[PDB]
Amino acid sequence: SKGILGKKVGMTQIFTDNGELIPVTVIEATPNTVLQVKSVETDGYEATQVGFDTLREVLTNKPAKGHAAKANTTPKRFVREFKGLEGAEVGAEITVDTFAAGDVVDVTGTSKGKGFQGPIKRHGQSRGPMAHGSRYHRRPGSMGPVAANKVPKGKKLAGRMGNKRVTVQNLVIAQVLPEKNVILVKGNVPGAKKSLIVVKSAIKA
Amino acid sequence: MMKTTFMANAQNVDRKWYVVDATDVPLGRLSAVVASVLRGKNKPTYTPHADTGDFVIVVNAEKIKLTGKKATDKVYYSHSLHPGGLKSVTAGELREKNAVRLIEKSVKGMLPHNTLGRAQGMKLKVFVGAEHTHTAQKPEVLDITGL
Amino acid sequence: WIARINAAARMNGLSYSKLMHGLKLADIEVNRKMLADIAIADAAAFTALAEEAKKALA
Amino acid sequence: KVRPSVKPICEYCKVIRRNGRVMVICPNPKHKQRQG
Amino acid sequence: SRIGNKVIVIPAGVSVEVNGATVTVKGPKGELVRSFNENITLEIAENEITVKRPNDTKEMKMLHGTTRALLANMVEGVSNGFSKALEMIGVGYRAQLQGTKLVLSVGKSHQDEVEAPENIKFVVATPTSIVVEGISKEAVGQTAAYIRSRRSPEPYKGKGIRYVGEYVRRKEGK
RNA sequence: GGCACCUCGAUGUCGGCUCGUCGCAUCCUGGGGCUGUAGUCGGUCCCAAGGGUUGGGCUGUUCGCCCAUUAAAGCGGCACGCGAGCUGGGUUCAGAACGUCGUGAGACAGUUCGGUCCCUAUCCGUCGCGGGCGUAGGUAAUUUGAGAGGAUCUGUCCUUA
RNA sequence: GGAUAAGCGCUGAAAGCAUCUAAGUGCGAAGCCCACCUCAAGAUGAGAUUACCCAUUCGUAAGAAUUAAGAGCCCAGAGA
Repeated sequence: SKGILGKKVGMTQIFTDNGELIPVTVIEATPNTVLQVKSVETDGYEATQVGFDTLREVLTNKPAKGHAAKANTTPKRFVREFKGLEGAEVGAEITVDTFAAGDVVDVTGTSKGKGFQGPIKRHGQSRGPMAHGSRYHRRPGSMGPVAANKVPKGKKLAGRMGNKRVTVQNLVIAQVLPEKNVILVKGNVPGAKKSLIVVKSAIKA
Repeated sequence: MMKTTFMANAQNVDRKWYVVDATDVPLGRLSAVVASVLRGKNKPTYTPHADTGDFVIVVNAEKIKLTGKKATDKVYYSHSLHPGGLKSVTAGELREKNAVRLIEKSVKGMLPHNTLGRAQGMKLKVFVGAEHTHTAQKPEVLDITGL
Repeated sequence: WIARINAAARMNGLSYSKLMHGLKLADIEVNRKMLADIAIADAAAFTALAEEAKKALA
Repeated sequence: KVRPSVKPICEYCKVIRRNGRVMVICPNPKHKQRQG
Repeated sequence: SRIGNKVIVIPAGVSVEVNGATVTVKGPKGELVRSFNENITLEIAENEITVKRPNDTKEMKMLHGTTRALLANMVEGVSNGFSKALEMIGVGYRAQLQGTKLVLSVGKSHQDEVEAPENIKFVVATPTSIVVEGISKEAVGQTAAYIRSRRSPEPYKGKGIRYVGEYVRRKEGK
């Protein structure tokens, strides 16, 4: 019910109304390309595995033009899902101007891939003390109590990090100033450079 | 003298199918004898590697004749390996939801805990309110009593 | 031996203890494990010797 | 309120094993003897 | 005992189905239905009821004597249908009628109501004096308990909803 | 405290830093009862371990004290949690000194200055990414969700008045 | 949301009364579970759906070798 098929071009700030300089952002607002409804009977869920991003001939496949089989025309690149649907056509559907889940938008992205990091670097424990003749600094700390001959899991200790999709709740923009090709959003919308920002809304709202 | 024994089964196995049900039957007294048939222990052909694993079918598995307040003080448990891994499915709860592991976990307590025990024990046939499915083969209803 | 013979006895609905009890009640035969070996194809030997035990409890 | 050794306190009291718990029934809000 | 040995007359054609809880009673309220004991040892007689006992231990006889009181509650419950005592004593504790889920006004920043699923048969005589009607004593007493469930009486002055006896033992101070 | 049963061909024994986990005899937040509770603020216990449970000065050292606080400034367990993670202020080298004891050699946890903390991860276990196979064809997309985790806190003011 | 702990209920029964209990019915908590988010069919039970290739050649018994649909090597670069 939210065809938000699109990426950003970056992160900015603009005053909008009564001044009010706001960290501002955008989505490219490409026309939505939604396939058929695919109701609960053949598959117990409800959602749409919506296609997006309009390939040329090279990046396709006979299950991709062969996805223009069981679609009608125009093979695409990306496919997500949206539960909460309206449904118009098997393969490609109606564009940005409709909004049917909420304007505290709970926006979903796929975070910036910063790599393998230090132990603090996103796990956020205290870095060790530097001075006073102690070797110990930049190492996270002990983890195994002595009474078991084990260590536990669960404690975040390291990890190659960044390609982790996040669904942040209630991003705050009002009824969007539209365009043929803009979507105003606010500020630190997650994701990365050239990352699709599709979003369902009002799940805590 | 030496080979007076006989397996007579350890390649030439049998395969038979049994709708086994009573809507309310008590859990232990159903459980150990359906354990006996899923062994094939009642079949006169036992081998420790027999594979007389019966197609033990249950439908309509809503009720145990529940002695005492066992739907209030039966309470199950589990432990995920995350520390402090208590997760408990409890006594009357999930009986009405999914009375499946309400049976076959107890039949895991019945069975010889090995690869054959987990073979037929993980080849049970379990239905809780059904008329089951796939009567393409031939099923046969087994008894009532605890024998 | 005893397990498969109480398997076939239990197929005749007979329990091993009262069967053997009927074997001590029974004839010159207290023969045990060849009587276990009749698990192959012996309704005559198995169920008829079981009937010998039925007229031994009787 | 709580005393495991419940002995009678007011006249015409009542001793119950309510839900397997020996509670105390009186007309006075002062003493309402919880078993424990 | 001295209940189940005694009889309960069923006047005015109560129209009981003897099948199970299917036992239905008839009055000016009409043909209602509550329960049975379990299904068994309930000899529903005619023009009266003589429910038998299967045995006389405190499970056996005593719990159909329970249902001598319960089918008794169907008989005299349907015979008129009634309520309990209910009076909203308070310096501003007023109560009026809003359709059938009606207004009870403590003074909280929420507004209080009354709802009954099948039987109000109702009158606010005044914001002091209220009465409802139900048929089951259980429905009545749980309904008036629902009236208690929004503002209780005090140990200090008259509040809450009156029942004619409480032996208030009203505490003091100053 | 006692006990000498493993540890003398090695069980490194303070306190602290870091990193936590569980228990509840619950410190606050939750509900409820009683009150010698008009309320406001209290006492009191019942159920409750979801979450949270301050920062500094001094004390090497626990305990404890002070300040100012908040929702409160919990108690313990875990090799008085953790030295193949760390420090080394504490006995626990050898010096030197005092006091006191011993003729003396020295000693007396009595004090104090200085005082010698290695390990290039093999397994298991942890964290993150891969290959080989499988899922009765080879594929290529899609998801359900069996299950597993995370997260849960709390003022302040106004209205109701 | 639901199940509730504690607690508070109606009717009731030995015990004609009484009685939140014995059946039978309620209310009721940061507890629990679901619901909020994430990992998720190696969930061997390996799911379910969408499309494509199709059903080849060699005695093929055994297999062997093409090859489709593809997928990949190889190269470029980074949102990684």
